[PDB]
Amino acid sequence: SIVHPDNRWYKAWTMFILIWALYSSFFTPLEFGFFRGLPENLFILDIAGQIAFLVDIVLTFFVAYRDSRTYRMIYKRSSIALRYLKSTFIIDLLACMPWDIIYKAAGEKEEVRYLLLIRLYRVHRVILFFHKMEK
Amino acid sequence: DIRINYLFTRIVKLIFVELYCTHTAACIFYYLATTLPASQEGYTWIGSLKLGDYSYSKFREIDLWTRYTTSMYFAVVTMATVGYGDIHAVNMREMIFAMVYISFDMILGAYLIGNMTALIVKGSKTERFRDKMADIMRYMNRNKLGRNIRGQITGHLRLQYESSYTEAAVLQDIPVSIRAKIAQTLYLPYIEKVPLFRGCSSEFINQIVIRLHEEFFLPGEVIMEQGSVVDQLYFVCHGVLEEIIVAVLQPDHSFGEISILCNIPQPYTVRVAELCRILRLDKQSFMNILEIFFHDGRRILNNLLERIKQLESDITFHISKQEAELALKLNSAAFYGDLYQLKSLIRAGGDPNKTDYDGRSPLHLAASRGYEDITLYLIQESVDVNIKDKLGSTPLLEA
Repeated sequence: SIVHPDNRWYKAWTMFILIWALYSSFFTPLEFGFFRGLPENLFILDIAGQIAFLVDIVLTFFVAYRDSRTYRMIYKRSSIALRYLKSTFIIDLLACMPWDIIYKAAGEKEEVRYLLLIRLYRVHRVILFFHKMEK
Repeated sequence: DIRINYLFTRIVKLIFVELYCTHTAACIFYYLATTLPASQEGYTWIGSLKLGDYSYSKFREIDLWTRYTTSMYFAVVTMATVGYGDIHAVNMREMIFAMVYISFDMILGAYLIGNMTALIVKGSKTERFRDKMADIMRYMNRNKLGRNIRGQITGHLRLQYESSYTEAAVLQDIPVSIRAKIAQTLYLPYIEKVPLFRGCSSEFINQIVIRLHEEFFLPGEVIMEQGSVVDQLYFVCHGVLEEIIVAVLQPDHSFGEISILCNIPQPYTVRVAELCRILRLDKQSFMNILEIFFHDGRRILNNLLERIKQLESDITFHISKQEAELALKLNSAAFYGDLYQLKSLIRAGGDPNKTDYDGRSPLHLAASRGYEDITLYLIQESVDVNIKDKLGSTPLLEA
């Protein structure tokens, strides 16, 4: 099915994931510099923090485009997927894969740990929130 | 260059100047350390310098690439007015240079802030949009407008927020003569494709492009209602409309022309289906243009046919009656002796020599009422004197 992005539940979902955006944009520099492998004391937290950003990747395939040229709506399936797969699907999926598990179980290399800085991209969600307050 | 903003370019110029003076001041500062003998290197800013473990003892063979960064690190910290104290001047000749570099940069630093403010003070799309909504919300609250209307007025303001509009109160500085040519370049291709204006003269069509206005409508809005009196004529140039579903409106079409010609109330409701751009024409402006182009007016009615017979008969009757009506107006003015009233309908009206349905030259009424002054003017037009009505009389017989 298709859900219009106004029915008081998708907006509550986006506001819920904005909390994770604040957490994951402030914790990413804290584990790249200080920690060097993310010890097991917070192993569950790392896995749990990427679940909220993984369901949204498969839950953003049910939205309304509005087509940006004829402001009525878009409800077809091919249009939604082609829109998302062209804009930010590659960077959202890439910033969701576990890099701490890959880094340690790869003959630990510091080069492969620089991919954590990709996860800093999701601070743009907080910037988009401030734009809505201006309007 | 007009492609890029000039205020933003001025900001980049000041940053380059400030970062270049920092580079120059770093090279000069190291020179003031080498102008002392090597035996007195303990009195220099770098010779006596000692970081965490490094000593900077020799100071003259220190792998230049790590001798320039230390000097540049001093200059950047001073330029930004941060201040650490790990690197500082010690002798007399380095204090004097520091005073003139710090004082010079203080003026330059406050100059960057001044140009940064001027960039912001110009405004933005969000700032201008926010001001408009403040007035509209205040205007609607005091008049207690309905909630349905408030959803339309606020909708159109967000429509022009993105996809920047023509930016009104700016194009008004353009003279009307120049703007007249601008309208032809833009609106002509859309008008020529309508079925109503097929075969019309170029002179007639040109008189319509000058007095057109462009408007946008969001999907779901209603322009005309069933049974309403049409006061505007709309040309569809973009988007799609649905007439209520009994018909679908495509671009390069016109709707509402039936009501404005036969004086019939609008029979169908037009509904916006997608974002559309519409050109509108007023009723008063349309009829004034149509009256002058009498020959073109007949073609419009004929093209519309391809109630229809009644409209066609009325159109042929409308053009037949207007020639007789103007004759009556001139005779009435001459009967009451209003010289100024009849003057307007002579230079841009009808022929005074013509007679009405019964046959009444203005000389007949003038001679019957003894108005000497009006008689002089009719002589200037060389109006025939021996014109006879359907009675055998002459204008001289009334005097």
